[PDB]
Amino acid sequence: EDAGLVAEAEAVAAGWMLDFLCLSLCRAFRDGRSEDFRRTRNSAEAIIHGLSSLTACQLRTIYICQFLTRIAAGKTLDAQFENDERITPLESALMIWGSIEKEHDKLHEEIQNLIKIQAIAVCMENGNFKEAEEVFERIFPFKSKLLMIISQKDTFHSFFQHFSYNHMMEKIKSYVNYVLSEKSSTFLMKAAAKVVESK
Amino acid sequence: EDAGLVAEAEAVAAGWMLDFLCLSLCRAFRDGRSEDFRRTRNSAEAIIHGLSSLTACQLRTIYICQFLTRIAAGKTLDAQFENDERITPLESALMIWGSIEKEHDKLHEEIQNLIKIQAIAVCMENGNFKEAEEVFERIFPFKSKLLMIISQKDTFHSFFQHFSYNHMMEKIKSYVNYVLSEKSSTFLMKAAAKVVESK
Ligand SMILES: O=S1(=O)CCCN1Cc1cccc(F)c1
Ligand SMILES: O=S1(=O)CCCN1Cc1cccc(F)c1
Repeated sequence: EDAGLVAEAEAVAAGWMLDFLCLSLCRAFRDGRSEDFRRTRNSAEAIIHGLSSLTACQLRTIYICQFLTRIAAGKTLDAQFENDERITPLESALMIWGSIEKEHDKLHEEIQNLIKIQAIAVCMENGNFKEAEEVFERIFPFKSKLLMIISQKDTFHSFFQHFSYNHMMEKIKSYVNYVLSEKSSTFLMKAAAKVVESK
Repeated sequence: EDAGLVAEAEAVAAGWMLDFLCLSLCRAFRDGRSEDFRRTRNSAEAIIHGLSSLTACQLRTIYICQFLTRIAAGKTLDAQFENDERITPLESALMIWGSIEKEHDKLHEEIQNLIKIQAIAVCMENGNFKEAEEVFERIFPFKSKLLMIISQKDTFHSFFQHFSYNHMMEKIKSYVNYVLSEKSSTFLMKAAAKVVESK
């Protein structure tokens, strides 16, 4: 048995599992299946540990997984993340979004700006207004207006209703649909669908 | 898009990933690649969470993974396991070994008896003789002899040298070779090897 060739076959299969789990993560995020998203996320994270060298395409795939993971935890309150990252899940999603090797088109700016406002608004929704001000300081006349809204706990201001959570999710979901179409034809899902269609 | 058929394709692919990760877990255990075993174990555990209904063959596969996992942690000292299971990894491997749907042949008895003695000997090797006596009580003139050996801290007694750790590992490795031959032809590894052979 050639250990080198076995390790190569295992790397090929890890690459296939990564695409399959990204495809599944995208669908669960689109569908709102939280528990399924959490399980697929755990599987993708474990499979990714089995890879030590990634191609440009594989790096793009893992960063999309990390990005959707932070967006899904935007409203969740976990100190462990605040202990290590020292920022909020949505601020962490913003850092990933701005460094993915992808086109900075109109949809990229829309998603970026919605995450920027929602990183502040989710803290206000949770009643943590000191945190909302800290998030504002780390990200940013516009600044004066936005700071007055936070100071006045004006959570339901028309600005927040235009730059809403639902609007952020809809725009991110539209981007996820493009990822889903690109990967819908990857090896593992395509072979899995052919078995189900044969039955 | 039919959600039911997509979920079925995902179940088919989870089944393939399970066989692939079992195959990889078996090879890492056989080869002594500890870090690779730990990563494959984490991947198999995550993939298994994505399955809610398992066939008789799939249950056999997950129990082989659990069995090898306990054997690998036989000498490791972790209270969390002792907190939940309240037993030692090797006693836990013994419970799994005796309930896998498999033939109770000569090799099954050999492995069982080697695990039984090694669950005691690994505690003596770690200097925990009170624990070795507690393990002995939970598992078991033979008992009087074995208890005298533990009481006298006679770790290197000829009985322990015949029922050694190395002998336990060699017998378990021979069983793992049979598992490896049965699964060496599963879909994911077979398709992965064909890609590497083509290059
Ligand atoms: O980025 S992380 O903080 C590293 C620990 C898991 N986090 C999210 C994640 C989800 C899915 C795949 C992945 F590589 C990473
Ligand atoms: O049996 S456990 O205590 C459940 C938590 C993980 N443990 C070992 C394991 C390894 C690999 C696959 C599996 F299903 C289980």
